[PDB]
Amino acid sequence: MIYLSRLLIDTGGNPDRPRPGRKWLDNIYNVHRRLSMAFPSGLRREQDPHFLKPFSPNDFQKTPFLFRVDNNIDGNDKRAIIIVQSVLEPDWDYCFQNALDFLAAPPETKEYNPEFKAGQLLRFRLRVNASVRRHIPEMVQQDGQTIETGKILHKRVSLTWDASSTPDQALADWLAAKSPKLGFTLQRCELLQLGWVYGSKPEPKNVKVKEQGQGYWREHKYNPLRFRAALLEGVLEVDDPKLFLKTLSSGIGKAKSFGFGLLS
Amino acid sequence: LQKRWHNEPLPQILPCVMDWIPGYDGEHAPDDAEIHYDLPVSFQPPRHLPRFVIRRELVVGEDVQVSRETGTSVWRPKGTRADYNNSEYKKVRAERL
Repeated sequence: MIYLSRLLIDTGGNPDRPRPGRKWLDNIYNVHRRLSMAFPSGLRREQDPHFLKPFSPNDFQKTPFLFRVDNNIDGNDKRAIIIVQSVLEPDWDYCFQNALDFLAAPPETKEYNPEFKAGQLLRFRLRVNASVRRHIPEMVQQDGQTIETGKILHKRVSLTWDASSTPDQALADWLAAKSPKLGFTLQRCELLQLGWVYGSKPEPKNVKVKEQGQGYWREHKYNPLRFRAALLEGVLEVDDPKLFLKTLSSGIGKAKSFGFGLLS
Repeated sequence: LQKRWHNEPLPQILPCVMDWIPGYDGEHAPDDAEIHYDLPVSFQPPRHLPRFVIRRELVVGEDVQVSRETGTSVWRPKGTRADYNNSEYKKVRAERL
């Protein structure tokens, strides 16, 4: 059930006027938030059509889904493309119903269903994290005299590849070896984009107390999160049209919420 | 001596109406004391007796003086404004953030 579509956003052209979409694209936590309060619910849909209510994420349906932000030229106009697909029907008449400045052209819903059988030459790109659990999380190197104090911490650090090669034949080897698990293969792979992606997620806490109830009085906190990016393509030959559909429903890698998803 | 509002005219001479004091027996009234007829011996119906009234004077300052007024007679409905932070705006902004 592919629901591939597009959300063409309004990049500005004057960094003097306020630019809502450009600022919104700089934080992937809020990018996921924006993409996730779409298709909200039918629970309180009959109450209000105006999106004027105190926000709570519990009312929104907790179905995991996917997106990816990219850039393309159609024939004559640069416009950043967001490609989404989900198991629920598209209803972007409420997510952007008072934030029309976020959009450039009204979004379009397509219908698509896959068929590849085995060994064709009609495949597409991919996005993934270069995340590996560390072999040697060496004992928490602390500061003060550039020393080492701690014991251990299993962390999902960035992939430390080799030092005598480039990653268009190192990460290429990596997903070429990864492909027979997920039910496909790579005969050619050249990377297009790599780097880091950043965000910020807020943590509600509780320190203070209230004299007539429980501790409503409390403070704020923010925390950062980082990921290693890899956008790349390939001419691929699917092993079987019976297990690759699960990979087309989950994606190579499972950042999902934070951009890196399935093959497109 | 009271005062209603702050910028109010005040009588600097306070007239005093006093009765007659017989300092010695056989004293005759001074030749400025007018007779007032306010002395009842019955009440209903009114039968009356007269009395002697002596004028007297009092300037303010030597024994009598103005009093504290306070008590603002100006309402002008109250409302505060312009509070950036005393200690409870820094901490209260984050709660709804």
